[PDB]
Amino acid sequence: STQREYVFIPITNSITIDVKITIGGSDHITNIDERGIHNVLVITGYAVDEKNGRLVPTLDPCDYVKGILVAGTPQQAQSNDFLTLKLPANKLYLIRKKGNISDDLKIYIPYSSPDARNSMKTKPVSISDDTIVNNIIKEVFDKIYNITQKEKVKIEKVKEDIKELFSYYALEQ
Amino acid sequence: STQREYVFIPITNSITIDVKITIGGSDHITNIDERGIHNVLVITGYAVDEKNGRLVPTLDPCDYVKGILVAGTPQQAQSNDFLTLKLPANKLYLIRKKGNISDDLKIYIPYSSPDARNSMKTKPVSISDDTIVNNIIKEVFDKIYNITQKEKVKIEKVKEDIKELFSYYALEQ
Amino acid sequence: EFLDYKIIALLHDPPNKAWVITGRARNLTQQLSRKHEKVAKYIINQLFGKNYSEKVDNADKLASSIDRYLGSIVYKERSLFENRSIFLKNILLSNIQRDIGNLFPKDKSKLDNLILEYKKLLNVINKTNLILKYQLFYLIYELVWIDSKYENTPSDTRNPTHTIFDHLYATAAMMNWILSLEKEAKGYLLGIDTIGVADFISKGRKTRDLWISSYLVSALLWYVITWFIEEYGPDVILFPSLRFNQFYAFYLLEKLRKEGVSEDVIDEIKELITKYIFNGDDLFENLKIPPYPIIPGRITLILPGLIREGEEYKKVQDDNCFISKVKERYNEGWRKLIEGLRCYSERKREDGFWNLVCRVLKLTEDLLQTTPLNIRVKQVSVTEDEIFNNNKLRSDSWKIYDNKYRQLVSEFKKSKLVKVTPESRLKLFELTKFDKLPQIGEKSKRGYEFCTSCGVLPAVVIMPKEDELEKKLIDLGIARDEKDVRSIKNMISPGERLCPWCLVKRALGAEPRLMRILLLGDLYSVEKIVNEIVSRDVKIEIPSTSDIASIKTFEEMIEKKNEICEDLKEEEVCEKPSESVLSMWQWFNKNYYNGINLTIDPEEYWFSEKRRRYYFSVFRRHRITFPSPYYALVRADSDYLGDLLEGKLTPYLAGIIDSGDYANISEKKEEVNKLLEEYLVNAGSGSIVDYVKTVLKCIRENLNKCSCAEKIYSNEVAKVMFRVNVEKANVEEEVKNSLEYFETILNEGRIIVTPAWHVSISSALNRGLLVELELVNKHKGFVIYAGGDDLLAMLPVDEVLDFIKESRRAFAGFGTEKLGNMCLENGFVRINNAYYPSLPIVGRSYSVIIAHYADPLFFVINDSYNLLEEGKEIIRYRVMYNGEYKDAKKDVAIFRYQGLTSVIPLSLKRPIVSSVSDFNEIASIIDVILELKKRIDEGRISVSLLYDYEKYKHLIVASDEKYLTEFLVKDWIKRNSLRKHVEFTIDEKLYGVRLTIENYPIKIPNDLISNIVYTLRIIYGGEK
Ligand SMILES: Nc1ncnc2c1ncn2[C@@H]1O[C@H](COP(=O)(O)OP(=O)(O)NP(=O)(O)O)[C@@H](O)[C@H]1O
Ligand SMILES: Nc1ncnc2c1ncn2[C@@H]1O[C@H](COP(=O)(O)OP(=O)(O)NP(=O)(O)O)[C@@H](O)[C@H]1O
Ligand SMILES: [Mn+2]
Ligand SMILES: [Mn+2]
Ligand SMILES: [Mn+2]
Ligand SMILES: [Zn+2]
Repeated sequence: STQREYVFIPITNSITIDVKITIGGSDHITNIDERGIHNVLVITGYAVDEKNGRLVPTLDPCDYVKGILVAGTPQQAQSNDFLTLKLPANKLYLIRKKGNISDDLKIYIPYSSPDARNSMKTKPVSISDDTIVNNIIKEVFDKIYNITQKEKVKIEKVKEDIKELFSYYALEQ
Repeated sequence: STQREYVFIPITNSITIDVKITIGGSDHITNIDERGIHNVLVITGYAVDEKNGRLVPTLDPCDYVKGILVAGTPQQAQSNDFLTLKLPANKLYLIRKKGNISDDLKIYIPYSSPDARNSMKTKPVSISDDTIVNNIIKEVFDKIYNITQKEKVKIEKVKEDIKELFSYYALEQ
Repeated sequence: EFLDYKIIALLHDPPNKAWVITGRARNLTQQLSRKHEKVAKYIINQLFGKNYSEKVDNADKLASSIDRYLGSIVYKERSLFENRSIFLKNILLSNIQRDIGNLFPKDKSKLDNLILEYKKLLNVINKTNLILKYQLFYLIYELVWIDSKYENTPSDTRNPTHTIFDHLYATAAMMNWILSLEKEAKGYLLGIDTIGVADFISKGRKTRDLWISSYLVSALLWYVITWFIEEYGPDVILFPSLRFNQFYAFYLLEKLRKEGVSEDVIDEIKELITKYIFNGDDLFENLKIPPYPIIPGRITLILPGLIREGEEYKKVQDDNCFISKVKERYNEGWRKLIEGLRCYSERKREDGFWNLVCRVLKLTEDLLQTTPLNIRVKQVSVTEDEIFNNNKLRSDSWKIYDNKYRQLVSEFKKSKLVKVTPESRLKLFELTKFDKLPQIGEKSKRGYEFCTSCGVLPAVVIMPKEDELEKKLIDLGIARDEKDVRSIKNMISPGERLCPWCLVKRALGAEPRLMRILLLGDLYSVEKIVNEIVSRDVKIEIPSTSDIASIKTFEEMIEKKNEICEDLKEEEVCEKPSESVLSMWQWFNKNYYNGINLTIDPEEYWFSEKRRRYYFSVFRRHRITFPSPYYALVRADSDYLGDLLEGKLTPYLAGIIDSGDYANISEKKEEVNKLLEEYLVNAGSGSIVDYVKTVLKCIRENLNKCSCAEKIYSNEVAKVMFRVNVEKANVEEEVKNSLEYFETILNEGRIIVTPAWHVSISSALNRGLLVELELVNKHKGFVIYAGGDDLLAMLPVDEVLDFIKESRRAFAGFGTEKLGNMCLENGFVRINNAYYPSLPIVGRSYSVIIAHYADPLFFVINDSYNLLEEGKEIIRYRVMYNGEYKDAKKDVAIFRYQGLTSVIPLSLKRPIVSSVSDFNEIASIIDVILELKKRIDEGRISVSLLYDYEKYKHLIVASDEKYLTEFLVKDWIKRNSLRKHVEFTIDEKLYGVRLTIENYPIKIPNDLISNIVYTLRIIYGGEK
């Protein structure tokens, strides 16, 4: 029944080629309620590798990534490069909480080879250049959320929230 | 970029066959420098699964592990189920910063598999059972540094520091 | 003019304070260019510039004890007694430290970032409400510091007893006194304790009456202190510390929502509030009120000798201002509440019930003038003759705040000897004699028909008995049709007689939103609150005793939703939830949207008589265990909390230095002089611990005044000359004041209290509150009241042992799971890398009553309170103190079940914790009883085990051989086991534990091993 996956929202491209399940069950954890994108996950100590963007494990206490969680399985061909793991959902570090949680979940995440060979230095990144937020809405936020642009008048609030909150650190090499 | 190996200390008698040459660099990040152990490595978001005692990557920031950062190679056969990554030595979160700064460091984290079928209700377990302390100083705290029990007999200054500074997370599942 | 510049009193010393001293890289000290407050000055950007000559030469030396522990020369010079590391020691336990690490503002840039985060939340406020920005800052200054992950710092690594925040808030609290004495003259201490709250809570048929009784107890005091928190700012309350206060944060963001503030910055702090002040549920937005009454009916205040109405602060005119003010404000709160009740009632003259509320409020206004609950207010004052010498502080100016506080509480003791119930303020002679009593219902054939909830007042509304009510309510003044009966009988069980106060309770419990009338407080007009309340109609459903007795059945019916409601769907059980109701009962919200109509009344379905043949058969076929009629009423409280706040040692050794061992401390000289030195030496790792224990070696054995300090001044004068920038030489006297202070402590027999002590305590108290809140909800309980030390919750008899174990271990600050965002760890409370201390040295008692769901809540609550307050002070158990068996008093768990009692110790060591090895000894018997309960469920051991121990105790008590008693218990378990080979292995530290009593009607077996079986008999009677 309950088997979802966490997707992040970076500034760059190469997102929507990761999942063919974009509905899963009956809902998704992250719930836009015409006032703001709430219940977004926040992985601490992890970051992205820019080339073919995937989430990498690091050890800086400050590195983090804020992505949303949908019911799916990556490409139905992954689980060779992704990190599946189970939590009681009280160990999930969300943001802007609106309610309780289902308390039992099955998650996948973009797992990445650390590749020691790279002298690991990072650089923070911010979402701007609204061509970026527009394309990330038009690429994932309609396929995961068909509701937006149908009856959603506060799409502009979605844009503002992705502008204001979503942030992360990147190796930038 | 002298290669070091991160080793931790759970209650188990499990840290024995992990580093064949407990050295391999020209110094040691850690140091027992008349006040006890100093420059301990802390990593956030993990937990030691004591059965086959190795770290496990979760997403919860409540979870942390602490272990002595030492020099050496991962059993000369690992990086199959172990971990191999590098660090800039600056992003670190150190306890009692008193030792050197490498500015580029490749380390090896004893690592385990997710086995994403059991829900990891994790508990905090610091060191207890003083006998395990007293045969840990024998097993590890004498094979890493010959200065221990040769120059100084005052081993009490690491004894209490074992219980005070080494606290990890036990899954017990 | 404008004054009260305590915004810098909260910032004079930054939260970056301990790394800039003994820096590792030393960057901020060179990128900001009298050493470390440069950073705070840079942090001074949002408001007035820093005044440096008003809060370091006073109100910083007087706030904390460091000024007297280290010494006023090493305190400021901050360099002559150093240490590399950075630890944090629990205030009550100087034994356990912490590893602070380094996640703090290091770069000159991230500090600007934290300033920007403060700004964006504090830039949307104008200057007309000068006090409102300080108000919001007082709350969020730590919430932003810990929200962004930053571990908090002690006041100084030379004495890591107080966290950097408690010191700051303490300086701010003392600033109320210091401003009031740099001005003309005054300094005040105002204490308020509600008279007889236990009697008041024990007044109500339904649990929805206990809930609102406790809620009123909290809300009236909140209404009176609304005036103070708006007048002198929030940091005027010293108890309870409102740094983690749900009521305060609610009031705060509701006032911020008032007057108009963009609904985009309100969320940035509402998330902070919902995550940390609450635990992660914003149901107080869906309920519109804080769901738990958490204000202790006993508060304190540091009041300044100033007053408004000169449009600014002028000297107080008299010395009876605040007493009269709080009295009138309290009565005003009650009258405003009942006025709003009448308004909301008139707004709904339909619905039957509210029509009755109308037509009885108009009849009994002259009886509702008197509040159902009165208070008792004391005050103590001080003048600059006491804390000043015309140029600076005095020596002994530190022991002032103690002597005043110790003063104030004593006054309360005096007034306590006489108890006057609130019902005595009424005038009922002409009513109850000349038949002037208003009587909605049947005029009693016998005088005037006492009430059924309070049982003491004459009842106004007399609902008939259930013979034929519909034809009995219409021909009387209660009803008007056949429709109102279905809503009058909905909140007044047929037969209930109600007094004016009890009916006002029932009316407030009809909808718990009029309480906002008091929660906001002169903030909105009463009509404006009511017009919201009459706008939305969402139902707040409080459980009953039956709804909590039937928890496991509702659970079993949500795991068989369709199957168990196949044969149903004609009984309004599998009926689809059609409303937008919600409850403050977390377990209710967890379900309801799980397939079963949780609004049903088990008294109407299976706890009923005309029915329950049907329901028994149903539960039989679908493998459902027919419910039990018993719930469990759990009540908790800390022991010697007053003695704790007064600094005594009784909270440390509860059973030895009892209460009369402070009428003369010389008889307990040994224990106080061991424990106080053990603590003082152990607080402060640094380089001063050896110095301090040499000072004590001096004090030890009454070495005369400075006739010995020559042994110790050396240990300072050799060190004072490690630094050159030390301006003047002042080491000839400070070493004398140091041992004068230490002798003061060791000779008074108690740690001298300071405001830092009090805020550090009563903040950990609210943190423990937030912890036990999520603990109760884990065990499907229902929190009637839980404020800090106390607790009053209704749980099922099944998860009461588990709950007691968990809650006790958590009160000490030691657990296994995370409880929301309060990730507790071996004596501290880790909120996302921020270590706040807890109360491990404090003892907490419990009082479980396994009561039938139909027992009168009056007597249940009275017996629970009486068992706790009495048994906790009359029973003694064998405790080991310094490897020597003594007798102890507190830390017991007193179970009662209609005549069966049992006591379970929870300490077994009189200093309950002195290391980290102790945190598993906590309540280590309740898990023994748990292990034994999970053997009798599995059918491995027979219940005869509970009816067999006697023929083994007569031999097990006369024995002095351990390894013989072990065989004996194994044979007592062997003879009553049902499977191949059970393994129970009692921990053999419980043998010889001897419980006793000072000849009370409580009967108790004199051995813990028999109290275990009596506790099991009680628990299992709870499943009858
Ligand atoms: N908000 C509250 N709701 C319910 N009970 C409370 C509340 N605050 C305090 N109490 C309880 O009320 C009592 C207060 O202590 P104490 O004052 O000794 O009792 P009292 O019933 O108020 N009688 P008295 O001592 O004369 O004032 C304790 O039992 C508290 O746990
Ligand atoms: N000085 C104080 N300041 C604030 N609350 C206090 C103070 N002393 C007691 N209380 C509280 O008042 C209520 C009743 O106190 P009470 O329990 O009678 O005192 P105690 O010192 O706790 N002794 P004990 O009977 O063993 O519990 C509880 O809420 C106590 O925690
Ligand atoms: Mn009282
Ligand atoms: Mn108490
Ligand atoms: Mn008492
Ligand atoms: Zn009554």
